[PDB]
Amino acid sequence: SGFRKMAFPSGKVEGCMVQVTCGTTTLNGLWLDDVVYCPRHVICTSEDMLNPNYEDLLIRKSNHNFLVQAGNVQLRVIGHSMQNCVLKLKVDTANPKTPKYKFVRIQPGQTFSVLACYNGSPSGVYQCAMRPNFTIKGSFLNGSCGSVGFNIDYDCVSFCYMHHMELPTGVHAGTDLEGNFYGPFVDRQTAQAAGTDTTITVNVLAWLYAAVINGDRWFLNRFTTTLNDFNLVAMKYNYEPLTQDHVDILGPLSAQTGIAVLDMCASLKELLQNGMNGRTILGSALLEDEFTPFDVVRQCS
Amino acid sequence: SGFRKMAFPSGKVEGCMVQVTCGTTTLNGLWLDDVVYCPRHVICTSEDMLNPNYEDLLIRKSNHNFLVQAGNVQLRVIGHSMQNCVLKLKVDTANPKTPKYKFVRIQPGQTFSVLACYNGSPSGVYQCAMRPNFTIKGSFLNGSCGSVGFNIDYDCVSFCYMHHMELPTGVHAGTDLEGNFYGPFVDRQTAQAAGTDTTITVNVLAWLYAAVINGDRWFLNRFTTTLNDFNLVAMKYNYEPLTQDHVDILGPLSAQTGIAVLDMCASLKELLQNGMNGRTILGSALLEDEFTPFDVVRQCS
Ligand SMILES: O=C(N[C@@H]1CN(C(=O)c2cccn3cncc23)CC[C@H]1c1ccccc1)c1ccc[nH]1
Ligand SMILES: O=C(N[C@@H]1CN(C(=O)c2cccn3cncc23)CC[C@H]1c1ccccc1)c1ccc[nH]1
Repeated sequence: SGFRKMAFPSGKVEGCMVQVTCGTTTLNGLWLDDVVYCPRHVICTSEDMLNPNYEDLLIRKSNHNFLVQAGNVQLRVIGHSMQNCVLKLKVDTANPKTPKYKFVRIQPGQTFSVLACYNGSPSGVYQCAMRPNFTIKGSFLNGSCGSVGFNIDYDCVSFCYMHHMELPTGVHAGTDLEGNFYGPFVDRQTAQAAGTDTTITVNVLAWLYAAVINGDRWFLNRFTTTLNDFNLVAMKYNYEPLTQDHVDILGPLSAQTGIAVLDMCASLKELLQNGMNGRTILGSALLEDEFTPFDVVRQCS
Repeated sequence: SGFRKMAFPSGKVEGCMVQVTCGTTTLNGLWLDDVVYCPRHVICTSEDMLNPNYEDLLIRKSNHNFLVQAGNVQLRVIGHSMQNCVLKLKVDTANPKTPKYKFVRIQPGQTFSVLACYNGSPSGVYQCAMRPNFTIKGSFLNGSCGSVGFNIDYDCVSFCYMHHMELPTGVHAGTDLEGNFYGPFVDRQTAQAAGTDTTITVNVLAWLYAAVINGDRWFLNRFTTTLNDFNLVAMKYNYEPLTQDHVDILGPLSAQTGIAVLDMCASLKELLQNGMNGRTILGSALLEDEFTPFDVVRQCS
């Protein structure tokens, strides 16, 4: 028993982290096989940053402008290329610690582990979610660009996030590992801001199932709701719409606990309308939305 | 910016986890050099468990009763010994992945990362604290005994916890790596329960400093308190006494933010007496006590 915010074991990703240096600018890169992947803004000066043309900036670089350090070993760059917002540096040595891996672009609502890194060196691991507004609420300082987010599927690391920037509200924006931003953001200094976020309803429902599995049952009731009447309440409280696909995904947890999805929806409706009244669920005094249905199943059973 | 519950990168500990089997009983062990460390209750049957004499139970075992598996490789046990509540199995192979390491027995209030394991295989990583009552609020299922808790100091892993049991309330009890329980607990099935816990005051104050560093400042006030008058309030709300040593430890954070420790104590006093009034701090609607002063410094700067 017990329920914690739990990251994946980070070892397999630790063995891929490198430092990439271009000039005075230094950040982290991901070394898989003979390629190192990093944010393309490593090639920029402060003057460039207002509106860079990256195609011009990279045209003016040679392989010898890129210093890659793996540990204490300097890796020699033998080719360079840009794919979207990521730079790919080909190196002369394949990483002997390369795990089995995939690159995946995730949907909003999906969770992942972040290995926060500075100068090629892992500092900490944490879980977060891709928010509906395509930011993440991470924990990142100066120097952390190029840190990655991942899930593990047995022995396969599925990389899903590379960190690029911090927005004015203190949340974070970045790309998939093929260099496409999540959201409307661009890799320049401009006026960009996060849009209005929503709560991830299917995840709240999953975590209420986690709570039941762990013995918190106070919020349950004898009532049910229709999906439409639930969705009407959800809209009012700035929650995402619940779909039949979500209802179907919550199937396993419904079966384990004995509580129908739309019966759990009536609990959530009551919690939204009334509050908790000073009580807690799983240690929380607010409704938590960064555990997926899969995360609950993973951890609880 | 941002502030998350953050574990240490777990790689160095992942390379030490093994499965230990004794009969039908299987659990996790920690392989460092040529020794594997695990909970001594691996030698018990269900019948024994009411009140085992472990000295008799181990006297009846040979080396060949212990199967250690590292990955797919079976490691051959060449000696066995008991130290307190841990079994030490000497194996014929030194672990080539052994990190630099220490064993440390921590004080209540200190935090650590847990690598939760099943059958020798890491499943997830999370942070927790040693509570004042000498339990931890972990996340552990059947099969997780022998999972360890640790801190990292540069490249040195300081192991501080080995998991042994779950108490009736769903919290967890275990030992240091020399096999001494934290708390009054014993490794048998008996009527034992967690005592009344308290909130770790110095850690709450650290996290309020984290909040200020990250821009949440709403809870601050123009007031101050004496240490004695603060301690009087702390007692009433079931908080641990704040010492001058704690005040001194909070020095760095006081200096960075400009807020005196006893001025921050007046904020906490006001929060205890009045509540948050529907506001949040760092995403939380309750006061968080599982970040130490060191953890804040680590993460924020
Ligand atoms: O995020 C911005 N700038 C970053 C700042 N930075 C950091 O490593 C960093 C600093 C401070 C907190 N952090 C948290 N994560 C990373 C950082 C170096 C890269 C730079 C950048 C360059 C080209 C394109 C995109 C971002 C920025 C500017 C205006 C709004 N945002
Ligand atoms: O924790 C108890 N028994 C454990 C149960 N167990 C597990 O791996 C485990 C099961 C279920 C949830 N978990 C969470 N962490 C581990 C587990 C095998 C070892 C056993 C044990 C044997 C000798 C001495 C101490 C504990 C127990 C009994 C009465 C109160 N507590």
